[PDB]
Amino acid sequence: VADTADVLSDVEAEFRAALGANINLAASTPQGSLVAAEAIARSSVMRNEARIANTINPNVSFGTFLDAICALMGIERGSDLSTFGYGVQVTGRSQTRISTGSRVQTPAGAIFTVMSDVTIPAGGVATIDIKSQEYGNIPLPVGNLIIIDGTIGWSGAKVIASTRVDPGSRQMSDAELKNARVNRLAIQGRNSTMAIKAYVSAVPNVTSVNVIENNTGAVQVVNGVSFTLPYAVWVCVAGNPDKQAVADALWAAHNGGTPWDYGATNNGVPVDGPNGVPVRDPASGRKYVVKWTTPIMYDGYVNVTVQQGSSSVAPEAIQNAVVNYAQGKVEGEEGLVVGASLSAFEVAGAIAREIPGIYIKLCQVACVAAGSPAPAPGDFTSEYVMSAFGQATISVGNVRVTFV
Amino acid sequence: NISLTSAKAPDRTRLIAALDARSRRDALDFEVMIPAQVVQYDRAENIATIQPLITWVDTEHNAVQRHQLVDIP
Amino acid sequence: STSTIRTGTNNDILLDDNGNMVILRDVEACAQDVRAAMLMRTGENIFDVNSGVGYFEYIFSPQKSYDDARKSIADAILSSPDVTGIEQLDIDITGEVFGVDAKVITIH
Amino acid sequence: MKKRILRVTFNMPYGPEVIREDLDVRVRIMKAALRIQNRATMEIFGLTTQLRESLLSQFTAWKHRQRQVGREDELMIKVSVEAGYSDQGREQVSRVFVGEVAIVDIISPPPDIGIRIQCYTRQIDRTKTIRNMPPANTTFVKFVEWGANEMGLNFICDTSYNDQVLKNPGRSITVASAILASIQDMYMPDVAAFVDDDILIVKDRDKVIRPDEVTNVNSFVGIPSWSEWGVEFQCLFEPSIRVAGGVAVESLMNPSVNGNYVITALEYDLASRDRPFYIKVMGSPAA
Amino acid sequence: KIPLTAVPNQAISFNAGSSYWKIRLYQNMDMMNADISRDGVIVCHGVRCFGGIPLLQYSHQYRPDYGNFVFDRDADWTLFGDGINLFYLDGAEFAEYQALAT
Repeated sequence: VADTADVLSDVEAEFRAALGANINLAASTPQGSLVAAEAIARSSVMRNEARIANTINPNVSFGTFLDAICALMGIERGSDLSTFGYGVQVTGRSQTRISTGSRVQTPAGAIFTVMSDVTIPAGGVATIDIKSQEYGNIPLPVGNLIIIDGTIGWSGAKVIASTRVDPGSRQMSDAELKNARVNRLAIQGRNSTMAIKAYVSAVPNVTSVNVIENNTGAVQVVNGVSFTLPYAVWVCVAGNPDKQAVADALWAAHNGGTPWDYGATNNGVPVDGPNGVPVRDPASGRKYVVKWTTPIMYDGYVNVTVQQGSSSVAPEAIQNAVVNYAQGKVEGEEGLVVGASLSAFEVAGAIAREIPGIYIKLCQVACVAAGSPAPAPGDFTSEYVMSAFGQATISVGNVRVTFV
Repeated sequence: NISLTSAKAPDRTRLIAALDARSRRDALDFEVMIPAQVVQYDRAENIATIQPLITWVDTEHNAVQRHQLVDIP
Repeated sequence: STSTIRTGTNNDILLDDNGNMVILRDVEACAQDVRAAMLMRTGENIFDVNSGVGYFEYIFSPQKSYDDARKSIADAILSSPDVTGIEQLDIDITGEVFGVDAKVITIH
Repeated sequence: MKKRILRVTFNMPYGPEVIREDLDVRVRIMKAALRIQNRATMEIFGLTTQLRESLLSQFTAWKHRQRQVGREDELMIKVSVEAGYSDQGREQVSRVFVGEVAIVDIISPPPDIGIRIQCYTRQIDRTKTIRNMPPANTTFVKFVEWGANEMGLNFICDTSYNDQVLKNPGRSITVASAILASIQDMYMPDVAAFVDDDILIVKDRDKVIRPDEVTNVNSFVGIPSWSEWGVEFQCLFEPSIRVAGGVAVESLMNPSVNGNYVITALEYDLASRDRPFYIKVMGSPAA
Repeated sequence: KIPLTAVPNQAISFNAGSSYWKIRLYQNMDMMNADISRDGVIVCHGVRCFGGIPLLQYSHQYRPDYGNFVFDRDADWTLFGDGINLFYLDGAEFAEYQALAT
């Protein structure tokens, strides 16, 4: 009941008319041809559009898939802005700052001012910022530019004291099909490992999460060497403006033990040495034991050797081809998460899913720690088997293309 | 007896009275020349913020300050 | 300026020896149309209520005057695409039958 | 046989006073896409001594209690007009005008004493001043937004000129009324700025504000004809017709003028005991 | 509230919560169905009407900060305006009511 047959449809009416009225015509020229043909051109629409409303399959669906999500996940996503605060500007004497004073950062800032201000005798005043778009963007540590100015306000100043609230980014159905298999939570006191992973993955601004669990004592097959019955969670969060709700969500879904890096391992950066210290529990219990760590950030590098292909493919499109697979916006490939084993086969094969017609003679990839110089010309292999302590990332400049 | 507007009772009697009222209103909004003062100035571009020094009268004979003009050469 | 598919004395599609469903041109299309219209009954036409002849309320029911039958039949003869005006309606009611005769005028 | 409904509402300090359709009320309304505010002339007959004393004495046009705790209602009262039809007890009333009384008169002598009233939309602003400094260097849309906040009206702006920087846009505006003249002046005539009911609308000349609410019109009391700007016709009271909205026109005598048009100006002639109950429409080609 | 009338198929346009709304109500066999439009662009199509359950079910559309609509009982066009009301709720009230629903 998944596919429809339409090759035998015309026969149905061509013989319905024959055994109905009389045995004559059913030809193409006469009037009856018209009726017989239209009763089929409309029967096909019937047969197609009766099925298409069936599937409901989690895949294949669209738009109505929001309800297949809402059967379990109470939310998919939202649309908020990267509002700022604690700003400051370099200015002169008795200047009347106005609203909508647009400040543009070098990575497409386009940032207004939220409320009006007047310059003081000191020469420095505080102004607020709101992003002109509704996606997740970050401000640079220093002031960059000012657009709307009175030739007396010299420059906008970014400091360390300021805050950055990270927003969400709309939705993608092809991304809903991906995070659906992960965000499914459960209905007792909320104490299973899959429940923990699904509850943590639903917190805003959390790209990926890893959870592992012992059951046996001494060491476990997954990475980790220390406590006898630990629970290791390796959240990959851009930020936690609710710095305790990133921990309160972990706590509310958690029963067992909380170690730092399995407890005693090395070379993983935890949130701190002493406890994460959640604020409080509503059950009159002052129990604060929550421990989680962030991945050891890495870098990425991709190189390819492509023939000319069949069409005039610009060498700039292939760079955007791989960044989507890294960011996991394609339908089917999850993306770069913890333990994402960066491979040339998984990447250079997927670039053909957007720009076919080209012949890929060769491609080899490798990576090194972030903020370090590029590897040797011979330092490129096909695969990169990846540990569970960290994840890799890909930027636009790291990709080099030769049309050899 | 503040009258809410600069309107006169004999107006609306004839067409010429209304014509004179609209003529006065159109003349008043026409701006040419008044004294002013400097609020801010930078010697390097010949642009100065300027605050005119003559106010606006109201039906209660009050004083309403004008608005500062920026980047005036 | 009209057309229709020919039917027999019973209202079915009538097919020639070649079996061709024929598009009748004017005049006899008008005769077939008016014959079908006068036999349509009221309360049978969906999407158009109050269209038809009220046989069960005006003719078959006991009635005083019998001008209502004439008006209803004249209206049903009208509303055809081509009829211009009605020349004569007689309404005999001689014997047990209810004799009705009519002559219509068309553009052609 | 449907009956017509014509209600005029007055907001006295103690509460509302409604003149129903049972009396003799005549009203003419004129609306357009311009800075000049809308107008309504009202003819009211049969007012008794009590109602005359209650209403005509509040149209003072002088100022009382100079201290002026608050504003708006402590200067002039507000009048709202809604007209429609009633059939089988089922109503289809719709509001058509909001304004404040400006000019008073007396038309007919006894035995039947009738008065005439002049109302204007957003006339409260001709007394209220500006207390929020306009932005110095800014785009068009932010100037419009500041004006909307200052007057106190919900606004919609949709123009191709939304990303143009203006220098000192409104540094010479005395009261709140000249904001609209400022907004209209810059990009005349392509950009039309007008205040309808209680909404500020700034848009291009030939854009329909609501693309999915096109009213199909196929029954005209006044035969449609070309009017060297578009089309112009007349109909009975249709609540769907608004300013800046679109119309789809299908004619019988004049089928060469069928098409989609954007509404520019309107006129209303509504009476409770006379023949006129009409709406006149002028249109421009849709873009 | 939202003024209504006893007609099998109807539509209403109004300005609610600092935005323009257009609700189209029609009867589909047994249940009643609605189509919601905001500011000229569609939101949801053919959503069923039940008492209490809001018309905007999906998470993103109903609000970042806008409101929602709720019926007091099961929809029936022969009882509209006569013991049957439709209520629009602002962001804060609807958030509180949604939390209270659990």
